[PDB]
Amino acid sequence: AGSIPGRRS
Amino acid sequence: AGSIPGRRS
Amino acid sequence: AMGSMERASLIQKAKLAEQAERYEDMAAFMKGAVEKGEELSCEERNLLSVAYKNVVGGQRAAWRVLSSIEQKSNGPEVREYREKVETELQGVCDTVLGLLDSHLIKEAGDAESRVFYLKMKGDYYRYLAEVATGDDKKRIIDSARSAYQEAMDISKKEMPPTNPIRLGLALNFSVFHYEIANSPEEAISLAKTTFDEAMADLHTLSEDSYKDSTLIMQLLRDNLTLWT
Amino acid sequence: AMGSMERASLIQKAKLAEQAERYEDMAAFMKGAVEKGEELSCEERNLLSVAYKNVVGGQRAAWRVLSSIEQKSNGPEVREYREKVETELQGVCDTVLGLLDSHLIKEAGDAESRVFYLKMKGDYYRYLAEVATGDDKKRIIDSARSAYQEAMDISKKEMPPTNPIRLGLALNFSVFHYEIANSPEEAISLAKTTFDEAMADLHTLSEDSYKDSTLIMQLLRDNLTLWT
Ligand SMILES: *Cc1ccc(S(=O)(=O)N2CCOc3cc(Cl)ccc32)cc1
Ligand SMILES: *Cc1ccc(S(=O)(=O)N2CCOc3cc(Cl)ccc32)cc1
Ligand SMILES: [Cl-]
Ligand SMILES: [Cl-]
Ligand SMILES: [Cl-]
Ligand SMILES: [Cl-]
Ligand SMILES: [Mg+2]
Ligand SMILES: [Mg+2]
Repeated sequence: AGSIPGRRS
Repeated sequence: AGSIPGRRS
Repeated sequence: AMGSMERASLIQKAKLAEQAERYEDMAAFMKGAVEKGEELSCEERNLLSVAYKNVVGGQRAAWRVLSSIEQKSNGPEVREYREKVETELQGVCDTVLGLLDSHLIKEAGDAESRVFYLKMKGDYYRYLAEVATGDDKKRIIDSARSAYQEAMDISKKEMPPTNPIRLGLALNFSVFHYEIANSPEEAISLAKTTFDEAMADLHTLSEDSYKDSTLIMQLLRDNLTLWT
Repeated sequence: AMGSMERASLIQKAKLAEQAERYEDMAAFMKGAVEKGEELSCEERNLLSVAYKNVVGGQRAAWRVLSSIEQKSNGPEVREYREKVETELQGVCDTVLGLLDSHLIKEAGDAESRVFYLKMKGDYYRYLAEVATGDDKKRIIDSARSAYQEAMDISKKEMPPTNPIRLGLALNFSVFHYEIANSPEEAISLAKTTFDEAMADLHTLSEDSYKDSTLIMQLLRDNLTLWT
C-alpha cells in the first residue's frame, strides 16, 4: 500500500 | 493572467 | 543525440513520455524528430509544443519561487541558484527558438503551420523577456512582439475567428501585452475583440469545433475578469 | 561535481531546491554534501531522504505507466523506453546505496542515525526489487530484508515504540513484506503489532510528538484497511 512520505505533508 | 495550456485539459 | 533513432520511433516515444509525465524526455524525443528535417504534422506540432511548454513551465515556476526569495532577501546562494535556474531556462528557450529558425518556420507554408510556429516563437521570446534585465531586454521584447504580430496578420487573413490556433495566439499575445509590454489596455482590447468575433462565428461550427473554440474563449474571459 | 561548493552552501541550496520543487537539483546538492565526508544532522538526513525519495518516486511512477502499456502490448519502442527509465531508476538507487555504503552507515553510531540510514538502504533495495527479474532478483530482495531487519533490531532495543523513525521503518518493512516478499500475513502482523504498541505509548508524549506518531499510525491503519 503506502510507504512513508518524505515530509509530514 | 493565463496563457494557453499544452492540451485541452 | 537522437540521430540514430527512426523518426517514427521518436514520435512514438514522445507519446509514451507524455503518458509517463516525462516531459524532459518528451522534449528530447521531439527535438530529435524535428532534426530529421521533415515538416511536422498537426499532431506532431502539438507534441513538440506540449513537451517544451511543460519543461519551460516548470522552470518558470521554479524561477518565480527563487526570485521571490531573492527579493525578500534584498550570502550569494539564493542569487546563484536563481541564476542557475535562469540559465537553464534560457538554454531551453534558445533550443526551441533554434528549432523554429532551423528550419520549421521557413518550411511552413500553410497558414495553420506557420501561425503555430510563429505563436511558439512569440511565446519563447516572451519567456526570455520574463527573466531579462540587460542591454538586450528591449530587443527580446520586440522579438516576441514581431513574431506574434506576423502570426496575427496571417491568422486574420487566412483563418476564421473561431480557429483554435488563432484564438490561442490572441490569448497569448494579450498576455504578452499585459505582463511584458506594460500595455494592459491593448491586452484588454485584444481579448475583448477576439472573444466577440469568435462568439459571432460559433453558429458555423460542429459540436467538436464549438467545444474547442469555447474552451479558449473561456480563457479569454477568465483573463478579462482578472484584468477588469 | 559539487566538490568546489561549500558544505553549508550545498545544504542551503538543497532547501531552496525543495521550495522550488527542483528535486533532481536537491538530490545533487545533497549528494555533494554527503561527499564532504562529515556526518549529517537530523535535518540534513531528512533533506537527503526527501530529495532521493522524490526523484525515485517519479521514476517509479513513470516505470509503472510504461510497464502497464508494455504488458497490454504483449515494435520495440515501449520495451526500449521502459528499459531506459528502468536503467535510470537503477542508477539513482545505486547512487543512494553508494552514499550509504561510503560512508554514512559505518560512521552512524547513534541509534537514530543508524536506523535512519538502514531504513533508506532497505527502501532503495526495495525499489530495485520492484523492477528486478534476473539472476540477482532473489539477492536484491534479501538485501532489502537484511537492511530492514538490522534497522528493526536496533529500533526495538534503542527507541520507544512511538519513535517516528521506528514507526516509518515498520511501515516500510510491512510494505516490503506485502508487495515484494509475498508475505501478506507478515505485513499485516507487523503493521498491527506496531500500531498497538505505539497506541499504548502515546500517553507519554507531548502534543507535537503525539502528532508525529499518530500521523504514521494512520498510515499503518490505512494499509491495514487496504489489506484486510
Ligand atoms: C523514515 C522516517 C520516519 C519519520 C521521519 S520524521 O519524524 O523526522 N518526519 C520528517 C520526515 O517526514 C515525516 C513524515 C511523517 Cl508521516 C511523519 C514524520 C516525518 C523521518 C524519516
Ligand atoms: C496554440 C494552440 C491553440 C490551439 C491548439 S489545438 O486546437 O490543436 N488544441 C490542442 C492543444 O491544446 C489545446 C488547448 C485548448 Cl484550451 C484548446 C485547444 C487545444 C494548439 C495550439
Ligand atoms: Cl547554484
Ligand atoms: Cl512546406
Ligand atoms: Cl528509449
Ligand atoms: Cl559517528
Ligand atoms: Mg528513417
Ligand atoms: Mg569548507
